[PDB]
Amino acid sequence: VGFGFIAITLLTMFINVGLTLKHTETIINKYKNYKWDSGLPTEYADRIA
Amino acid sequence: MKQNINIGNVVDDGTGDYLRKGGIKINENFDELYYELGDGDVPYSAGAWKTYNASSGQTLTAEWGKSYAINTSSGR
Repeated sequence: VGFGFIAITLLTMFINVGLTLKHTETIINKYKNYKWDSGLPTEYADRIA
Repeated sequence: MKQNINIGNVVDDGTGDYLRKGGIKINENFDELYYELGDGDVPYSAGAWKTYNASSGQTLTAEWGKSYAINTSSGR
């Protein structure tokens, strides 16, 4: 009963960001590629129409 | 220099063609016909082309031809 007792405010947001970040799908596809070394093929396929 | 190689089967599907090996050939051409003018660059074909620019140092050096200073003003 003997003390002053004043009221003041504080606010806490707690922003939740960091959901998702699920990396989705990772995708890679191989190549047959061409260098000047090259050399003998084994037969052929497709190649034009 | 009248010695140059035309690289292998020229046309269509085939089993004939050069082994990727060709480039070795196509490697040589650029060699030879670079050894044509080893350093050399004539102006004469372009001889008046270059210098038209102002006060041109116009290095043709070590080999090349360059210049006119065609319209002059050049103090070239």
